[PDB]
Amino acid sequence: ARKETYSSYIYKVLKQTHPDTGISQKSMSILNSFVNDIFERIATEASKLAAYNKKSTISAREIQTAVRLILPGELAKHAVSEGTRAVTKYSSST
DNA sequence: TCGAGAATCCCGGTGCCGAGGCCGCTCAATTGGTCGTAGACAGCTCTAGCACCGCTTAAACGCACGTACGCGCTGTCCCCCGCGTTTTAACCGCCAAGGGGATTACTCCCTAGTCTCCAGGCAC
Repeated sequence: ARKETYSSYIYKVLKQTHPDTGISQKSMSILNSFVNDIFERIATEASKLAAYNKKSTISAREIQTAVRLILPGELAKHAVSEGTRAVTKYSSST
């Protein structure tokens, strides 16, 4: 039995950015609630936008428009930068 | 003063464009035998709240200086406001080009299902 969390990945990216910093468990649960909340926000907005575009699939175009909707524009263009980086580094399926 | 004739108040007739009804219809609503799958109950434990109080213990209740300022009055002072006047572009009608919205669908391409092998992940 387990509960799905992202404390290991948060600690990994935090030590990757700055290894000389720590984080307690209460703030870890707060950030886990935060990432589940924004995942719920983006997923429901993408489902709304897919149902509005007469298309019952989820591509990356709806996610791009959804992160252009709810995120601010500097974070929106940084998010499309990170997303294009993720697709271009994932497409090399060798 | 009578009477005929013109003006007006009130009653009756008529456009008129939006609400209401209708024929044709055509891709969905109904029912169905089946079929993998949610799910409701139950032993059984285990685990989190509740009460009593052992033992302390800061903190609220409430009353007393005192002065800062909320409410009201008085004077100030000026800035939108009613109004007049001049300007001006909005609305409407109309002429005109054309450009994306809508609808059809096919190969292709990406996914549901399938089994198979392996590396993540909170617990010891």
